[PDB]
Formats: sequence, C-alpha cells, structure tokens
Amino acid sequence: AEGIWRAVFDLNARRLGHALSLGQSRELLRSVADRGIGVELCPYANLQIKGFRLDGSAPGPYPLLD
Amino acid sequence: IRLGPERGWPQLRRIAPEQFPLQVVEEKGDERRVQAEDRAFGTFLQDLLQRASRIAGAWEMLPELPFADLATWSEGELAWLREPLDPRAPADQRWVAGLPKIELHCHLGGFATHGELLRRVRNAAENPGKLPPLEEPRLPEGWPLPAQPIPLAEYMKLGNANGTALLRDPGCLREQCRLLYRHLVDQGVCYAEVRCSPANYAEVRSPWDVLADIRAAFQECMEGARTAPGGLPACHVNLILIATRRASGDYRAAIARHLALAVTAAEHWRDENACRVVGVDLAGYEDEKTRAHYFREEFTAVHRCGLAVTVHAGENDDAEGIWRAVFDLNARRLGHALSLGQSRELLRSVADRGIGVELCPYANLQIKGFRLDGSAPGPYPLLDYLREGVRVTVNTDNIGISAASLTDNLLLAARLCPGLTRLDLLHLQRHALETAFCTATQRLTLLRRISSGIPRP
Amino acid sequence: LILIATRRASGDYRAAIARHLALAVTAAEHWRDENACRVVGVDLAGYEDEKTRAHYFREEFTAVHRCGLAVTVHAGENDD
Amino acid sequence: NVQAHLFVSLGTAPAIVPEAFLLPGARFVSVHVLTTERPDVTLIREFFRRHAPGVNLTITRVAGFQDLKSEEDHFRFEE
Ligand SMILES: [Zn+2]
Repeated sequence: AEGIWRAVFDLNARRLGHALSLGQSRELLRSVADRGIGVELCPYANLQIKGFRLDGSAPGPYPLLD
Repeated sequence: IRLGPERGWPQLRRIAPEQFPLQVVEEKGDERRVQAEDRAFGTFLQDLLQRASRIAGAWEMLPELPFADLATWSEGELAWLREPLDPRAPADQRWVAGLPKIELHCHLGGFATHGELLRRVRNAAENPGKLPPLEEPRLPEGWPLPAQPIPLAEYMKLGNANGTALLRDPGCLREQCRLLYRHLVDQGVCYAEVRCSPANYAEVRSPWDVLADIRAAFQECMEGARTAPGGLPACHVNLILIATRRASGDYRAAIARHLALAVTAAEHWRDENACRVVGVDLAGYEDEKTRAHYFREEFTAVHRCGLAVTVHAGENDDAEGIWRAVFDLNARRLGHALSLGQSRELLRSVADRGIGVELCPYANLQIKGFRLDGSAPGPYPLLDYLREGVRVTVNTDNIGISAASLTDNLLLAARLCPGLTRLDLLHLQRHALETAFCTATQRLTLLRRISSGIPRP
Repeated sequence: LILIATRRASGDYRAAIARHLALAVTAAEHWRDENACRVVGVDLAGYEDEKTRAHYFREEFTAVHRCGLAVTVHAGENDD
Repeated sequence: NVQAHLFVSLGTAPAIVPEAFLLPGARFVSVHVLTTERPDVTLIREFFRRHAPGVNLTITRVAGFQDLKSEEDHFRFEE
C-alpha cells in the first residue's frame, strides 16, 4: 500500500489501476473513499497473474465486494 | 357484463380502518345505519392523486433538480422558483429565513463581540475579579455596509473585547458555546462545523482540557435538544482546529501543537452520532513568504493519519497560493478564493476534482469592497463559479465582527450578483451538503431531511 | 515514560509512527507536575537497514523538535 | 381458493343482488349491500335465508340520504 499512498498523495492521481493491496491500510482506504478516487479492476488479468479462488473454494479473497 | 380486474394504488391497497372509522347510529340484526364524522379520506385521496399527477408532470429534468421533492411542486411554483430573487420583498425574506441551512465557515472566537451578548458572556465568569475592564471598539459609520473597505488589521482588532481576552475562564467559554448553539438553532441550521483554537485559551490548564470542555458543552447542548424526527438533535456540530500563521514572532510551535492535538482527538472520539473533530484549518496572515508549500512537512503526519485539510487562500494573494494549496498541501476545501478566476486551468482543475469553495459575502464586501445593486475589485465571482461548475457555498465567517447571519449573507449574495435565482440558493445548499466532512449515512440522512423541509411559496 | 516509534521491513508502519509522535507531544503537554510520572521523550526502534536509516524520518520528527521533546535512536546494532 | 367477497349497491329495484350473487364461476361469501334509507330489502333477506344459509349477508344504510337535491348528500354518500 505504500506505492498507492505515494501515488495518491505525491503525484495527485485521480484514478488508480490494480489497487489490490488497498485493504492493508484502513486509513488510506478511508482517504480514497472520502476523496472519490476511482479504482479499476481487471478480473481476468488479476486471476491469471496473482491467482484467486473460484466459487469460494494464499492471495486471499477478491476485494471487489469489500 | 364483465368489465375486468383492477390494481389500485400501492398505499391504499391494505390501509387500516382504525384511521377512518364509521359511527353506528342504530343497529338491529344484520342491518346498520352508519355515519361519517368528517371528510378526511376525501382530502387524503385528493392530495395523493394531486401529488401523483404533479410527479408525472415533472419527470424529465429530474436529474437536474437539486432535491427530489421539488418534483411534487406545481407548474406555477416551479416557474416562480426560476425567477430572480428579490432581497427587498418581505416574502422572499421569509422564504429564505425558512430554509434549512448548512454552515461550513464559522469561527467560535468571533461570535459575541458587542451588545447584550457580550454582557451575558461576561456575567458567567467563575472569577469575576480577573475580568478585563469592559470596552467595546467603535465600528465604522454604516458598519454592516461600509462606504470604504478596511484592511485585515482593523477587522481583527474589531473583536478585541472577546476571544483570547475573555475565554480563559471556563464559564465564559461554556456560555459562549451554549449561545452559539442557540443562535445556530434559531437560524434554522441543521449541520454546522465550528473552528476553534483551544491552545490559545490554555494558561493553567492543558489544551486537551479546553478541547474536552468545548466538546462536552456542545455534546450536552445536542443532547438537550432532541426535537426533529427519529430522535436526532436539531443541529449537529463538528469541530475543526485552526493552525494560525503570523507575519513575525513565534508561531510555528503552536501549529505543530494544534496538529498533534487534532490527530489525537480525532482518534479519541469515534461515535458517529456525536460531536467529533473532523479536520484541520490553516489560516492567519498570508503573503508570498507564508504560502502553503512551506508547511508540507508539518502536514505529512496529518496526511498519514487520514484527516481532511482546509486552507485559507486567495483572499490577499494571486492564484499561485491557491495552486500551491491545491497541489502541494492536498487541500479538500478552499477559503476566500476570490482570485481563482485569474487562471483558467486552475479553475478547470478545481471544478474537475470537486474541491469546495467557501465565500462570505459580508466579510468580502467589508474587506475588499464590491459594487452593490450592479452600480477596481471587479464583479463578485459567485455567478461565474456556479456557471463553470465549481462546488461553491455561502457562509458567515465571523458572526459578531461582521454583524450578520446566514440569512443576511444569502440576501446580500443575491444583492451582490443581480440575476441570482432561488434555484441557485438550493444548488448552494446541495453543494454544501456534498462538500461537508461527514460519513455517508449522515450525508444521506441530511439529504432526506433537507429535501422534505423546503417551504412552499 | 518514553514512547516507541517502530519501523518494519515491509507493511504498514508509518501511520503508527505519526500516531505515536502526536500522542507523545500531546501527553507531554498534558502532565507537567515535576514530582509525578511524565512522558519525557520518543524512541525510533525496530528493523534497521540501509533503506530505513534515520535521515528518512526527518519530516516526521520536525514537529517533535518544534515542541522541544527529547529523542533517542536505536542505531549501530546491525549497521555501520 | 380466496374468500371472494361481493360488494353491491342497491336502488329502489330489488332482485338485483340475488341475480348478481349468481355469477357463473364465483363462490361468494359475505355479500355486502350498500343502500339508502327508503328502499326495501325483505326480498333479498328471504332469498339468502331460503337458498343460501351460510352467506352471512350484511346490509348498510347511509344515515341521512333518502333523495338527492344538492351535491352535499352525494359527498357524504361517497365518504
Ligand atoms: Zn476564516
């Protein structure tokens, strides 16, 4: 999440791509939610690169619902 | 002859007979004579169908309405909503006074500086012997609408009877908080954020104690007034701590003290339905040497801990200070950004990023001077900001020093920019709702409360 | 009392450092009786290496230096 | 399978409620009749007593409506 924090607060980014580790820092997630910064996810690419469980069967759970 | 089935209206399909009962005059076996006390159900049905018809009539341009309940208005009222506001008509004054309001720029130390309020605050001290001798600075002629502008030094000196000279006594501070809350409730405000400098009032007590006393006083005031539906306080108050910057002297240790205190207090109190510290403010003397990018390493901790930041910028500076505040300090709101129109790219950036702007008509008129009734500082930029898409709001700044309220501020805003409409006032209220520092649930509740509280013509 | 700011090899640790520094400043301002328990400084301990040296935390301790609070540092245990 | 209540209004001509009770396909229960002060309901009562015991007929009258001259009594009838 350090890279995400630096992108948000040092480069003034308006959208974030593949921010899969945003949930590690609660304060940064709260800030992103409050400021309205967009997050972009690519299900197939994330599954093929990081690996993710299907049908609820260790990367962890996929953070879309959270 | 079978005509067919029917569906009916959803809120009349089941209903209840206890609400509209029948009265039995006399009854024999399986035969009755009945009577109705009044015609309540007729009015119920008539206004239900009228509301449905009006909603059907106004279904398009519903995304463009600031609030949904405006779709239940008739054609004549909707046409009246688009006409320019007339500050001199008593009806418009009453309509503005009746609106629910949201306040975002209000200093605690500049509320009771003259008149009976100062005396009431003074006659609450725990140690009357230590009270400074009573004196009231003399206001310029025609003070609420002065003929000539005055610099910031005299404006700040105009409130010397209250503030740091009076708020060291706990009783005076507590009475100040109660009176401010009473005034806010009387004005019809439903949500407000109050700025304060607790460390300025600490001489034998710690700043933590002063802030705790202020928060406790506001919380008790909120507890007392459980009017409004759902058992919620009539007005909700949140806190913002001020970091003051000065031309010369010792002022930079106090800034760090306020930021550390704000972070600790924000982490301390976390109940959603209670008074909380929700941000920090960078205010005071502004010039080239004290621009926002010289305090970045002090605000890095606030950015790490996740607090919102608002910056005083553009009052006595060009657009460079605004740019530095926006891009180097990561500010979420801007105060007195009167020079934003000098740069088109900065205006586009502010509009696109959703950064809020807060204006105080009376203070701006008193300090810079502006033409009234459309008769050099230039035109007042409210209409330009509305047309360009900026999230702009109208506030009061110092109530006591400027001797005006939020209703007077809105009316004077109408006077400064001829052609301003009432739909523009509703848009301003919506902008203040969308820019406020609060949770999503509180925002939704405030939206629902404001939508169903706008008075009819 | 002295309050610790812990640095780690990887993860989320800077927010905790800022939290601890702010809490230390506020607590040192709160209790001031000479003949009583008091907070008298801050510490920079935890994982140390080339990338986590002292000069990477100057902007966080500028506030501590403004408020006039003592500082102690864990250094030299596993570094030149 | 539903209870299928019937609601009917009656004028000065009886033998309409007995007719409407015989809907080809409905098993009516608890027939309700709304009428004014003047008209007679003996025929309906005798019909439901002799041809349909378990239907618990009920009859309702409007207290002060026997003839209409102005619009006032129509509104009370509607309410
Ligand atoms: Zn201000």
